[PDB]
Amino acid sequence: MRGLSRRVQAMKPSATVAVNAKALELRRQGVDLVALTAGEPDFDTPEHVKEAARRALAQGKTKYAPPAGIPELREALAEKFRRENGLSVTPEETIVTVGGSQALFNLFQAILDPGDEVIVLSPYWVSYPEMVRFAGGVVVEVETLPEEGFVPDPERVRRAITPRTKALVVNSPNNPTGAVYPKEVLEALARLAVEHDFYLVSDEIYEHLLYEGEHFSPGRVAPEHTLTVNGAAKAFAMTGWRIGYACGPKEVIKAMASVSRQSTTSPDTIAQWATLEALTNQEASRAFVEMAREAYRRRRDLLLEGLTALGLKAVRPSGAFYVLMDTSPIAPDEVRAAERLLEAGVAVVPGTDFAAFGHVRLSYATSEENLRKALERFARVL
Amino acid sequence: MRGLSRRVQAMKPSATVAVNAKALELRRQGVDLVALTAGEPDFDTPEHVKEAARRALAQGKTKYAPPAGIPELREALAEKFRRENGLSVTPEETIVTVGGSQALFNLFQAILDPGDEVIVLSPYWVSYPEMVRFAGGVVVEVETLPEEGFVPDPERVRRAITPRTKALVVNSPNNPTGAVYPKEVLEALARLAVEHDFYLVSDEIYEHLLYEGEHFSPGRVAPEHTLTVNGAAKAFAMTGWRIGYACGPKEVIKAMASVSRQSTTSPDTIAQWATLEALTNQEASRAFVEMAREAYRRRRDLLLEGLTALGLKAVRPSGAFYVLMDTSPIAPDEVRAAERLLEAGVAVVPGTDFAAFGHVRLSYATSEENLRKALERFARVL
Ligand SMILES: Cc1ncc(COP(=O)(O)O)c(CN[C@@H](CC(=O)O)C(=O)O)c1O
Ligand SMILES: Cc1ncc(COP(=O)(O)O)c(CN[C@@H](CC(=O)O)C(=O)O)c1O
Repeated sequence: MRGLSRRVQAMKPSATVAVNAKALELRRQGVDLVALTAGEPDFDTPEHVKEAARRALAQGKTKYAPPAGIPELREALAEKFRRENGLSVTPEETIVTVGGSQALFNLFQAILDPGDEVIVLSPYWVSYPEMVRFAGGVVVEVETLPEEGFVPDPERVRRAITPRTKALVVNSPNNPTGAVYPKEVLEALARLAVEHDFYLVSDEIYEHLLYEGEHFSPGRVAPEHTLTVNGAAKAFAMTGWRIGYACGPKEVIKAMASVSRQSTTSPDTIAQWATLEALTNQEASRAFVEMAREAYRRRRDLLLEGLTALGLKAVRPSGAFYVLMDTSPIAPDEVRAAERLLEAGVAVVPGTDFAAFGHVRLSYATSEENLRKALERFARVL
Repeated sequence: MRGLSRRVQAMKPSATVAVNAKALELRRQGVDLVALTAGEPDFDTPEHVKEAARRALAQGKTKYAPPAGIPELREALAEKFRRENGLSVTPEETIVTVGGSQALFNLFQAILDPGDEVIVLSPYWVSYPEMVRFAGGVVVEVETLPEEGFVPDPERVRRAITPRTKALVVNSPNNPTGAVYPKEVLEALARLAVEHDFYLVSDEIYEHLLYEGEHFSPGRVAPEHTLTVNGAAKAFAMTGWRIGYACGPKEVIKAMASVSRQSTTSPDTIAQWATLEALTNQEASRAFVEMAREAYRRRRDLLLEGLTALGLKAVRPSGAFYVLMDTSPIAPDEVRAAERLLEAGVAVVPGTDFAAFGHVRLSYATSEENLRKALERFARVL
């Protein structure tokens, strides 16, 4: 007979894309609308990357690549994790995927069985629960508080661990909070994975957008249980290039590669050779990370001063380019707050799907002029 | 707690990997061996397509695209399916995917519920059975015969249908047979679909590499039951660009896009604009296609005369760029034959995984000088 599978029918939308869409329906239809949505840098990919791409095009590098990625990228990846993150990884333990999104999707398919519990910390990125449910697993949430700086307490994590616990997902720097978890917390969370035998999944894609504090990889402390997910998307503004990477135990990496062969075969060969340039032309890429980071700090400090002056509450971020704002003064519910803000002229993402109620997500990957218009209209809706 | 998923533990090992671990150790030896194992054109991506990618870079089209593909590509796709295939689809009934591979994966993931049966025709492309068993479905293989020219008998297909049949996959021009299905046969298969109510999955990625016959799309006959898969891979020598596309009922096409967001998000943006060039610039593309098709023709006949001349049987191909040669004179089986050929300095793919037993797959997408060099070496083992 005909009809769609249950697994695809049970899946809910994503406001993180349903808002950016809508904004354009209305903005392509006119209307001065300031957007504070968006999960990508306003910057365009560094020029040294664009040329590495053109060189590949000219060298005729347009052929099929191995499901785990070109050998050269896999070697530059091991070197990246080793020097930047201090992870003892060989090239066999690295994999190139179609964005970090696919590094998370292929992992869940190669590790989850129906009924397997996955602990996700709220607020969390919209896709985590969806990627878990699609694979057959069940989502176990463990809340982190605004008054804790949105930093999880391993005690509370420990209390969620049942015998069905297959994986734990940690993401630092975090979306949507903007929190940077300290070495001790990530280290405590890894100990728990080693003691209660489960996988620790670490999404570190915002690694280089760090203002204060330092980035730590829990993989140092638990290499046989940790799968470190990352990608070129946030760091070098290559969102549309679809290039992510992950490292972990040889058996899980090889299982993730099998799924790839089955699905995408392997990531676009041009984008791979271009990413090799971002990882191996250190002095030109660093100047890129430095430029963007100072421009994001400036954007953050300016947003925060204006929020505080308007009487709005928001926990100060240390990474990423997101801000969770308590919509308490605007409306009795984040969904209603967004409605009122949209009328007022500003697009923003409701925190309902992030299991961040009474909150909204503002992104500062836009110019300081737009941030001012938004602080202007926020003062209008009051 | 830890360990891989049931679906990954249950994947069947590859036999082509056993031979294509033995080749590379003759290669690492330094042994000069030509390879008729090519699953991709030998021609590079035409300059107009390359220019387009260079322009998209310069235009700074390096950001997120819709999960279903850029609006501009779905419009052209709608146009390509109508003008080139007789399929009356709308841009809403089209989808851009990371290769033709992903169009097929997302599909089985959007229609198969555990236990659902999918009828496959053998010899079959290695990945079909694997993608069906990954969504919990079961493979029901029906055999197409050499004595019958690898064209499916609708009656033999009608007998395998049960109340649990959800899909049927036809592939014409075929991999690995090269056969092209006559309009009459394709209509009979699309009558079964409509009659017993089930999806018909038609893989047409080898559409323009046809040397004799006429390419018919059964979707033209059973529009509500057919999902048509295609790609830029073979036609425009764009295998490493990773672009594919499909068309079918809006219900399935919408579910497939749901599976994309939660996994790959959307295919590379640069590679999407290049495809828009290959598809809209009809004058330049038509020229690459006809020039290449004529190259394949000459190379095919070059091969076919030699085998007959050597007494090696192979059912003459009318599409794609593959040949199935009966390996009885070489050795007791496909695998033993292939290893025996490796020692004579040729590298071929065993039909084992294709469920083309006793046969070996040759690929004529390589120079004519290598075709003559392979031909001489065969003779040596005969
Ligand atoms: C926390 C987190 N992890 C992974 C990704 C996926 O990145 P790639 O697939 O692009 O490499 C993201 C990405 N993106 C934005 C926009 C979106 O909805 O994808 C966001 O989360 O707002 C994030 O954060
Ligand atoms: C019949 C058939 N359908 C789909 C594909 C895959 O297409 P793309 O991902 O390239 O667009 C194939 C393709 N290709 C080769 C090599 C491979 O592993 O992708 C093959 O089948 O041997 C075929 O035949």
